[PDB]
Amino acid sequence: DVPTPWGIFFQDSATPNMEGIIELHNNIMFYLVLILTFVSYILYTIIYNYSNATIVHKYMNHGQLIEIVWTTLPAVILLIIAFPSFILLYLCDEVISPAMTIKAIGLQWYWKYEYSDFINDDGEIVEFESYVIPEELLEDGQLRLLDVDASVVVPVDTHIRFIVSSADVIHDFCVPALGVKVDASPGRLNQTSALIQREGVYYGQCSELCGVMHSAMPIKIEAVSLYEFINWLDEQ
Amino acid sequence: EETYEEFSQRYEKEFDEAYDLFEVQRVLNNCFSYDIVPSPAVIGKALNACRRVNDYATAVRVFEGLKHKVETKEQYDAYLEELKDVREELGIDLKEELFP
Amino acid sequence: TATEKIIELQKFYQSTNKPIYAAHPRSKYYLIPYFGLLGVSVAATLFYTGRACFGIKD
Amino acid sequence: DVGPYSNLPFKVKNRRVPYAVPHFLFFAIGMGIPFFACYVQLKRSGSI
Amino acid sequence: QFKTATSIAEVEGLENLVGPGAKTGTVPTDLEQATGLERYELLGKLEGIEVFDETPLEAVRKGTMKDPILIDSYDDYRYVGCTGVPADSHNIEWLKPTTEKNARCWECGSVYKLNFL
Amino acid sequence: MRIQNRENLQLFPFHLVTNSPWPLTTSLALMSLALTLGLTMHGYIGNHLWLFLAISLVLSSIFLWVRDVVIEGTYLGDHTIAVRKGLNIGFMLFVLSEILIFAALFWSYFHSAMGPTIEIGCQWPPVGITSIKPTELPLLNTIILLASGATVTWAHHSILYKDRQGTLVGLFITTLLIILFVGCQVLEYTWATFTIADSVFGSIFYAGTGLHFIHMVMLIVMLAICYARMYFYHFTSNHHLGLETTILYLHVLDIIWLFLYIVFYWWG
Amino acid sequence: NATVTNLEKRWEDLPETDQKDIISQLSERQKLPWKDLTLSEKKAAWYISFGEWGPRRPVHTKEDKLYIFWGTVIGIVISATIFGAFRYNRNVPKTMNREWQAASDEYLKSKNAEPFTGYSQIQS
Amino acid sequence: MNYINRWLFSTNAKDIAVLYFIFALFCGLLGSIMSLILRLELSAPGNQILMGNHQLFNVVATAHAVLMVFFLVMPAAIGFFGNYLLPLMIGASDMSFARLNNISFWLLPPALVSLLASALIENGAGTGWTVYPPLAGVQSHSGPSVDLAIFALHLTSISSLLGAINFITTTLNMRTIGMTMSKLPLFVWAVVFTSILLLLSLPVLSAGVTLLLLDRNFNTSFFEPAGGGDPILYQHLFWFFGHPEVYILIIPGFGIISHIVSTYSKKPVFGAIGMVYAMGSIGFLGLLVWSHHMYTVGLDVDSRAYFTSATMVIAVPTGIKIFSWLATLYGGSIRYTTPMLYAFAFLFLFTVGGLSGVVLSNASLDIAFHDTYYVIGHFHYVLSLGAVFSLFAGYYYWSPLITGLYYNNNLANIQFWLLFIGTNVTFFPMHFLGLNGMPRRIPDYPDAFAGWNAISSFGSLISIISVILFAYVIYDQLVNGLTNKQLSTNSLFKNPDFIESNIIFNDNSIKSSSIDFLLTSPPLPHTFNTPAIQS
Amino acid sequence: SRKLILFIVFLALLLDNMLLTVVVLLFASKATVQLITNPFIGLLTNRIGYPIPIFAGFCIMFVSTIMFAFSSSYAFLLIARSLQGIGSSCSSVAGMGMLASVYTDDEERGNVMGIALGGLAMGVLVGPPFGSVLYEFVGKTAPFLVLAALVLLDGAIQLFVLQPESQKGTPLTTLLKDPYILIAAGSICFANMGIAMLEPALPIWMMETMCSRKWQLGVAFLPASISYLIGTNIFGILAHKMGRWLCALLGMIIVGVSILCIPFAKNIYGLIAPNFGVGFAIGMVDSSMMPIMGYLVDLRHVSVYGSVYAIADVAFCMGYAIGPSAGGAIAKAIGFPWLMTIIGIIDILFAPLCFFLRSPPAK
Amino acid sequence: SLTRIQGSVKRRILTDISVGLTLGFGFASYWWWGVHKPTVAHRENYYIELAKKKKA
Ligand code: HEA
Ligand SMILES: NCCc1c[nH]cn1
Ligand code: CUA
Ligand SMILES: [Cu+2]
Ligand SMILES: [Zn+2]
Repeated sequence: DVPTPWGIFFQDSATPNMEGIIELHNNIMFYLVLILTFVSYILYTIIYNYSNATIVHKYMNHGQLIEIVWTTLPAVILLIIAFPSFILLYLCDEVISPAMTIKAIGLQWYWKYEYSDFINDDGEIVEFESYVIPEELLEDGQLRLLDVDASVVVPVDTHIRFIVSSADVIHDFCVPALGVKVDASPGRLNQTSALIQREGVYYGQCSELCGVMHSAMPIKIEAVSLYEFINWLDEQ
Repeated sequence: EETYEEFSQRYEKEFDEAYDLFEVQRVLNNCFSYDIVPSPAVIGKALNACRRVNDYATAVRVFEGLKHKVETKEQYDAYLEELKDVREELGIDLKEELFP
Repeated sequence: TATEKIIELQKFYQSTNKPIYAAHPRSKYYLIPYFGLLGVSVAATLFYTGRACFGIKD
Repeated sequence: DVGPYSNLPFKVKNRRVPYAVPHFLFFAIGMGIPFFACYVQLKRSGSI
Repeated sequence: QFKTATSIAEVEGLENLVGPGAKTGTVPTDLEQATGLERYELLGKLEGIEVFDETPLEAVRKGTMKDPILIDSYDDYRYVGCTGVPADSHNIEWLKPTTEKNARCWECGSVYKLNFL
Repeated sequence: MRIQNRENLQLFPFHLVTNSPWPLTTSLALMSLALTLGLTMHGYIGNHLWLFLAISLVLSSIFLWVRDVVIEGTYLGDHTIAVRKGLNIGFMLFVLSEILIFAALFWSYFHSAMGPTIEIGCQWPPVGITSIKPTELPLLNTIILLASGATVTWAHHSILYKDRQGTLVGLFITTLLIILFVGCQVLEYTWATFTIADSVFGSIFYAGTGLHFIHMVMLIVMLAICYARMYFYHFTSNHHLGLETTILYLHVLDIIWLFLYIVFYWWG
Repeated sequence: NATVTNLEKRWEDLPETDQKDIISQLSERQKLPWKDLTLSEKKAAWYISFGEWGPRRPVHTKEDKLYIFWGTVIGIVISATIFGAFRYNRNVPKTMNREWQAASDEYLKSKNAEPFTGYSQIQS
Repeated sequence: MNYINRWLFSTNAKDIAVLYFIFALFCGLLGSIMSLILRLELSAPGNQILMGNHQLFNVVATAHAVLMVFFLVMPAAIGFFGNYLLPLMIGASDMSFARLNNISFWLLPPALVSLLASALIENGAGTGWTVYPPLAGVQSHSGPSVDLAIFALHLTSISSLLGAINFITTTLNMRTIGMTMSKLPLFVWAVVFTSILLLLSLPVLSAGVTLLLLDRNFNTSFFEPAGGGDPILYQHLFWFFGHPEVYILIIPGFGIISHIVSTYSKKPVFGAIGMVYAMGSIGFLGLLVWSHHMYTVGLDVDSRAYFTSATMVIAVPTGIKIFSWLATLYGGSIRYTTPMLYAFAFLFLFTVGGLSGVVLSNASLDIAFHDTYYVIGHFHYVLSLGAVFSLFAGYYYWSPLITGLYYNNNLANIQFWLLFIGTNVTFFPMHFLGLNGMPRRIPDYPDAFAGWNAISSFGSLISIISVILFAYVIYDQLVNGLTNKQLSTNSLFKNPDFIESNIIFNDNSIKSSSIDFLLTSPPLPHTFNTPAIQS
Repeated sequence: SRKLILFIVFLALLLDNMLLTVVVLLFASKATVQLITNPFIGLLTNRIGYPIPIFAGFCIMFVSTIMFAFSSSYAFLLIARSLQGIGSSCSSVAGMGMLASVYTDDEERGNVMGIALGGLAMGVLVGPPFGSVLYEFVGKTAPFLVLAALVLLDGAIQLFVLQPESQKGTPLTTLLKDPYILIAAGSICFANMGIAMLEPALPIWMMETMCSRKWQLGVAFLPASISYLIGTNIFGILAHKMGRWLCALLGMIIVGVSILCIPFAKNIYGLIAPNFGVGFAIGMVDSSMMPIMGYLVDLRHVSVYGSVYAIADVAFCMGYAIGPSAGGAIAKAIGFPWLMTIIGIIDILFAPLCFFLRSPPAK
Repeated sequence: SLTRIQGSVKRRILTDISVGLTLGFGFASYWWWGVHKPTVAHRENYYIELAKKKKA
């Protein structure tokens, strides 16, 4: 979804993977807030009680039971955090039956999309190019540095598998709401998967540096119904 | 590892062998830096040690440390009712009676 | 004398009154060319690194 | 001559030009150098 | 540059440590070629005299003002570090005794004095 | 410290070096080398007689450091039993850093050896690139290095038993057994059929056996400066810190060569 | 009496050659049995050794915290004034206007976007 | 001629540290003005100062990173505090190899010239701090710009290696009569531990940059995927240096804080042996984790698991140091002098900066925070508020002992408060911008991210005024600094105890646990004639 | 999963190696008892199974470390030094056998075997003590147990939280008669002999020759561990292309030459290189000989990996069982240089026997 | 009696470690039952209503 003006927290999710990511982050924040509160409280006690005091306890310097209790407690926190992280890492992926393939080639300062299916006997394969609409040519109501002239169209409730490469330099395919972020190196093919649960318009931007115009390279994904997808694919 | 009955003997022995004011203040300063408040017997030796070295400010500043070491005010007023004949023979006056 | 001048140059580098790199009567031949060519090399890398900022090529 | 103004490369007392000029110039050059580069590269590519 | 020494009793400076010369056709030894602070050590280890001491300070007896521990120093001051009479009880406290005042070690109480050599 | 006159000599066994001008001059030579090489590769210079001045000045500055390092140890006489140990620790910590520039190059060969890219047909040394046969001149080099390893221990055991003729011959033979290695490895770059730019195999094979060449010219220089300083009676029977360093450098390079011959010349 | 009386307002002004004479006169006056010391001597003895002079003064006095606070305020009011000058003189793109940020809202409403917390492109 | 034999042809270790400091000030002012240039263009949407040039913006970022990672923090923390204090604290006259120290200094000023000349002789070098291979080629940056910037990373590497060798060789065989390797102060341990990582990390970076240069100029085809190479190799060969590097900047800081916590809180450090073991463990577990900078390149599913586990384990040792510092401050008396304020501001802000790091080590969560302003907000709390605060504390702590002139307390406090407010206002909203989806390295941004960008551009103008006040503080220190020791009792190194009378305190004033604060007001050129003695 | 067996073997070898070097006749009491335990475990895995002896033998190290920590009497220390042989034998044999069982491809087996055997000479380095004199030694080994648990959770969650046959044969008596098995056993045994004799007698000769200092004694022998690590890791992947017999032969030659060259050195700087050579050659021999044993048993026998690796572990343990006392007895009787010369020529003369393992006959 | 005080710092430590943890758990039991759970509930109720329209 689109960024909000005074944002404080994540964008809205449209895929199970981003929901798992949000749940994991909100799980870790628990222990992080606990530790920060403990440290701040001890600093407050030190400032409020022992500030410019007459008695100095210069003979408490060793400790033996207490030193085992700030080396075992933090370990348990790390294990508790690491359980759900490993479960999420191994569980979520394209276990069964991917349903579509879209090649997203990243050239210097624009994008190229190819649909690996819908092939005729002669190689009629549907493909197009996505550029950024300049500020001078914008119509009333369009977003600046995020609106394109050609946008990817996909159905709802269908697994989409993205194969990402590059032709000039190292790029990054990123749509925040969908939880998709892979690189595009010049000599390998990377792949991810996404499932969209609701209809709408989903915006994204590049991440890795590529040169002069790194800030004008948006990505726009629409999730139309199946009837509209069938009509659109029979027009291009 | 040290017990109360060994602390309150070792510091008596140390207080009975100071020979100058620097040593008296050294022994007092390393005594009020433990978890144990000094017993009334040790402070009885401290005042005689401050009398042998001939110092007045140290005999009054000792009583101003018990007020900060003791947890409550009843204990402070109980320390001042057993160390009363030592005070009224030497002549030591507390700070709140001088208004320095 | 013989090949053992080591017991004669050890009475010279002690009590010399000059720095140890210019005490023997041979350091001229080592130190004149080096210090001479250094001031040419360092003056040739500052004429081509200010001439390159202005866009001039050869 | 060991003393409080003996391990400094520069002179701070008994000086013809006051120390304020040398002190100010150092920070002025330091905070003005990274604008000359921007000016040069802006005037080498058309834009103002 | 002057007469050569034979033991460390006849060494009045760096002028007595040049040495004779080796002979043509032999690998010279260290009694025939050493000049500076290397021949002093060689002349000291041939007798049993160590020229560079490495012995820590005395940690056997305390120090009173009447009977202070005497540290030997070739200058007017020497930095002395105290760790206690058992020699590892007191923490480390550093003192600078001088030929006009004595160090006193605020925690244990040992006093130190200078023997000026 | 109660010897009679001990205040006339230094009271601690360490070196207080006199002021020298060489650190600044080496830095000024490196600045000129860096700027001139960074410019000459893209025009702006034209003539290539400036980079040679920069290199010659850098090497001359290093030699002039070593002069003052040798006049302070054999004539002035300030190298006690502490400073020699410090120098040994220093040389070890430099050799260790010099060994870890080779681990990176080995890791850049195993990261492409196992898993070669699609572009090159999946095969090491690829089609159209004939490797160097490991039963030819690249074995005489190994035999020469192993022989040189033994010819230098006969020189270090002849200066300890007080034999002069027997320490000059060993060093001469060792010096002539590192010149034949360089000659053999300069005729194996003229009888080759693959250049630096025809593969990733010609870019790492000429980048691990070319650093060895530069590292091994230094052996010839160090052995020449060890023969010339023994002809003139600079080394005693128990104070020789130049032979020990030049022997700890030969063994390390032999061990390194015994890894560039099993991972580069046999395995393919 | 004048030498010792009211030492709380004169110690820090006397030189260092009139301070070692008062101390060297109270060290031969404390050897006498106590209860023979006047009250002024008792006050002087306490002020000389344990008192709020010399190495026992406070790091921050009452008239220095005000100085720090009113220096920080004058250091935050200057940055605000310098940043204000760079805010009136800005390049305002055409998109950042209210009548343009209300048209984008209709588009984001037709294509249902941010069903959760909110969508709003209006920041004047 | 006596000038040339004491400040250009030098051997004394303590007369080079001042030259490090005077260089660090210049190289830290340059970067700060370049940072203000960045934050003035990311204020409101559009093209405000730099008219339309997206080049000259990435150049500013690269020149701002290099000037303060290699020319400010390292010289300040290894040259002015390492060279000057290690020999005095271990009891040695001078270093073992003085000429190497002189060359280690003098290789830097020739290295600043190359960097400044890589930003004027053409469009520039807009490759970022990490010069990734396929952008830093001959097709996107075509000129003498990247080449002259890779030669500024070789001279600095040579200087760092030559200093590290000297530090390791001096701490082993130049100690006093009775100082074994268990009684050294903590600062010397920190310098030794950082000097070992400098030896074990730099050669890999040197090899990587040299291979990049060869690929650029001699068509060698290491990182070109049209001849059988992969760019990812460079990333490996860089990040082996990347993670040790960020620890080299922080280990020397930690030790300094210990001394402060030991001085103004009159108590010894809680468990010194624990601190040395923790520093060793932090140093060793910083070499086995270098792939968390590269999670989205396409690594396997069995390598992410190892790298998430091996990164969180570092939290165990640093917690020990934090809790030991709290235990040191707990029981003792606290007086709020200028160094102790900076010490307090480091035990809280470093925690905030590091606790975010356990949110970014997870492999699952790195697909939402990578190449986003969250990472930026992360590392400013631990670099700008973790290293610079430690350097300021060290300066305010040791300046009177080195120079012999004192400084005004009120102006130092004002500067500290301004820096605190500015840095806590400029780096906090970056977390929000990162969470909402703002990528890194973009001059112009969508209209949505405007508001917070106007708040983070206001703190920088508060911090630069703090820098100017620092300049005036130094001016007031140098001129009329002798008469600024009677204004406040901040001058006193230790406050008298409860029973310690003033007259006895004036006779026995300095009570220390190191040789550092017992030397004369300006230290003598030759400090130790007869050896020091320890029990 | 596949990673779990690798991690278990690595941890077991690391723990055994780092418990062997606790600062604290007795030493040679651990190996010999372990030898007596070696064949028996090989029988149990044929019937009982792998993981049961793995756990019952992984817990014995924990009980032994408690025994070391608390007890101080001579008999108590003797008991503590015992029960390491049985536990170590069970753990190593079971782990290596199950690693061979899990990985069936030859190249994958070689790579995994090299990476796993890299643990030895790593425990000596990663943590030399374990529960040492000072409490802070549980402040350096503390960060590593956490990593071990965090890396074992990956093996656990992957196997029994996620996606979800017995044979008999290979009598030990029949297997002992096969010449190639004996060839492999001797190849391991002699290389073990060399380092076993070299390790204890070196410090005495160094004190006699140069008055070696305490720190120099430890620093001299350290590089052998790094050489072992590098050699094992490299050749576990590099040996398959060249044939394992060539790697074994070259390692034997290099170890013999390096051991011979030791007496000629008259300084520690000279001693640095030969130790590295010896470590590299031993890594050669181990990484080349361990995988080939399973290949031989697959080629000429039925697929059971108990008795064969029991024979291998007997070969390893015989080196430390006998040779320290033998080396000491030879020392002061014939001379240290003579001892190294004898071992070097013996190892070199053993070299030609490696030609037989190149192309073993079919079953 | 009232003239025998032995341990007071330890009780302070135990009171300052048993209150910096209860307070911390208080400020962490609000992030998981007032900031996270209602968001999940709202998200689910949105999806159990966008589907009923499609079913109808
Ligand atoms: C100089 C400061 C510094 C330091 C010291 C460190 C060290 C650490 N860094 Fe490093 N880091 C950087 C600055 C720094 N880093 C920079 C600049 C980068 C690269 C940026 C770029 O390339 O663009 C980088 C690399 C980097 C990344 C890569 C980000 C990415 O691109 O995906 C990450 C997170 O993944 C990270 C986090 C950490 C952590 C957790 C530590 C740990 O050392 C911190 C641990 C501290 C704490 C955890 C305090 C614990 C307090 C206690 C009370 C213990 C309680 C116990 C627990 C909480 C269990 N760092
Ligand atoms: N004896 C343990 C040292 C060693 C042997 N092999 C490798 N390292
Ligand atoms: Cu293109 Cu980024
Ligand atoms: Cu990192
Ligand atoms: Zn003491």
